[PDB]
Amino acid sequence: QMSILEQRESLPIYKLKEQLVQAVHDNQILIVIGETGSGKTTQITQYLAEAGYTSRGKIGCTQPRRVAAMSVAKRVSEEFGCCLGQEVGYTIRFEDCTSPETVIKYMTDGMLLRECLIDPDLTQYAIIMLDEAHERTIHTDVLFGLLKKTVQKRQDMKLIVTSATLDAVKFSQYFYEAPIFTIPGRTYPVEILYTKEPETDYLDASLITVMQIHLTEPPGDILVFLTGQEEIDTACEILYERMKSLGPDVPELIILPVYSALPSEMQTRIFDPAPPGSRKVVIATNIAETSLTIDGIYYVVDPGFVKQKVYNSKTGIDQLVVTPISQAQAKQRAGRAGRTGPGKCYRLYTERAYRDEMLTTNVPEIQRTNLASTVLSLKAMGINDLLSFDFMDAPPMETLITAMEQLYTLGALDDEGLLTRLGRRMAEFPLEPMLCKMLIMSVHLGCSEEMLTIVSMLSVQNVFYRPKDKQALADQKKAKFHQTEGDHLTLLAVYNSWKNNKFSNPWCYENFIQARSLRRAQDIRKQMLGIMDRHKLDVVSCGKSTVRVQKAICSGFFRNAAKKDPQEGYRTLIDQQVVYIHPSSALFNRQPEWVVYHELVLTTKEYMREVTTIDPRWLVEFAPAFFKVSDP
Ligand SMILES: Nc1ncnc2c1ncn2[C@@H]1O[C@H](COP(=O)(O)OP(=O)(O)O)[C@@H](O)[C@H]1O
Ligand SMILES: [Mg+2]
Repeated sequence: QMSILEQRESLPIYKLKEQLVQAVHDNQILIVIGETGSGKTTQITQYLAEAGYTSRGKIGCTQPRRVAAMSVAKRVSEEFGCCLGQEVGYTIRFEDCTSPETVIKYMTDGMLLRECLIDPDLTQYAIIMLDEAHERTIHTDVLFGLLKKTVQKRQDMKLIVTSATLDAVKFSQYFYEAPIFTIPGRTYPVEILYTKEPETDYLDASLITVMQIHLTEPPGDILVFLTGQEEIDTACEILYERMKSLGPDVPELIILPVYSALPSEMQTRIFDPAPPGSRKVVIATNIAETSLTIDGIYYVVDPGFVKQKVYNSKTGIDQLVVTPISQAQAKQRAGRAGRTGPGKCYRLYTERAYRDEMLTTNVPEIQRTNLASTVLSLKAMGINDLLSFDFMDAPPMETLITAMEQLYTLGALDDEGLLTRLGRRMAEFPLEPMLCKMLIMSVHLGCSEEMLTIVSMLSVQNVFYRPKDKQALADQKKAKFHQTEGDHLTLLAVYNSWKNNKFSNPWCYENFIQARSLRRAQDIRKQMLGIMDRHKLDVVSCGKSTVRVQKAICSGFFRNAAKKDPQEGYRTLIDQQVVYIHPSSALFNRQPEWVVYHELVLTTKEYMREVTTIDPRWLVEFAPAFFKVSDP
């Protein structure tokens, strides 16, 4: 098959096209409600560009995730009839696919937030579309407050807020009782199937269900909800092996992973219809709940888990953890099987577990995460009265205080809670405050050439290639890069030996390093170097004096200091928690007295990820505010 125009005119939103453009015309702020797949993200931009709003400025539309922003900009450029990056483009952290021609721009919420820092009145935009607002992320909640302020100054601007939920009433009341525009649409019955007893391994259960659906259920594609990439990559390998084990007579199952770090060629495959006699299985994360819309899906497999940030209010530390979904999310997952016809949802949990063991809705991200980055962004925009900031769902006053005192000990805020030269310099980088700090400190410590590489290597995933077939051999290849001082300097050694071997792809194959990842680090480095140069921050090498690198790391990650326990593992300096060096660490067979880790990862044990050896003396030297027992 059907032409792009026929596909576009088949969408539920098409029936309300003229009435939608008139509503935008008549109202400064409009709340748009419609079920997922009605065409809000992809058509609202196009309708208003056609109405002529692009003559006044850009039409910007936020997306919560990378794959969402890239996919919708690719589709909309095919529908618009242009090059991707020309009239229609996207902006993600470290990838700006826009140009002087761009009139429709899809960007992550974090990217629009970074634009507010530079231009608080968003004068470049005629229309701001806060999309997928029901997902309620820190960046979305921050953008509501910022745009509430913008709408007052910019009388010419148009603000469209979308929702796939009746949480539109809260958004309407928030935005001066703004009108609500409803896109009616057909929702079909979904047969919800629960397990009689819980499952030991939800991964196994998902695979068994997928094969049972594929072999015994009428045609329709399958959507599987998993928690991350490692888990998705594994599920795909086993499913492929298991399907191969059935023999050549068996009908084809097209196994399609979906996650943030996916090559764009892999991203387009998930939207192609299956050939006749074949079936698709899309193995995705919670991106597939609302952000991505795949046609032909009639079956959903739901293990009931999601990876989400949990916060400790006492210690001020947040962490990504695998927890059950809210009841609202279970309904969203099930609904994906009832978009184009009746479907089935296989819940890999009991009816009792749904009814009792599940929260109605989850707590907004702003009330279950560390606010240091948020507070730093707000202080950089001149927003010092944090109590005066109009949040839709206010974080606890204790959290805003915790966030303030952390930036203080970092040296971003002074005694009067105002930004310092450090804080200002830190705010110029799209990185988390502990990463900014160590980059700005490396300028003073004379190792910014090294820190630019380390910050970049830490901003990429999957640096080392470790196939399931060649695991022992991979580990032998990785050990050749192992530095006595730790993981951060091992990451610098990988990049420098790649650079010295003239950025060779065959060198990467030989050494089991992932060339795509080093090429991404090189790109991030080029961009970070650009900021240093604009702000005249000196780029100096430490030569062989790598202790300077260690001091710089410590100056930013002192909160993550740990001491070796004489019996088992390490005890964190902050809450005296038992933490462990992971078997993949350069320090695994040389565990020092004191370390600093990049992040904590919860698997079987609480593991420290990216560990560097420190002198405990540096804690007093680089974080003196962070101490008690200071007088007689
Ligand atoms: N790359 C893509 N990204 C997003 N949607 C796509 C893509 N390719 C095709 N589509 C189609 O676009 C249609 C319209 O969806 P969309 O505008 O995202 O709706 P809504 O925002 O209301 O959920 C969907 O039916 C989907 O299959
Ligand atoms: Mg959408």
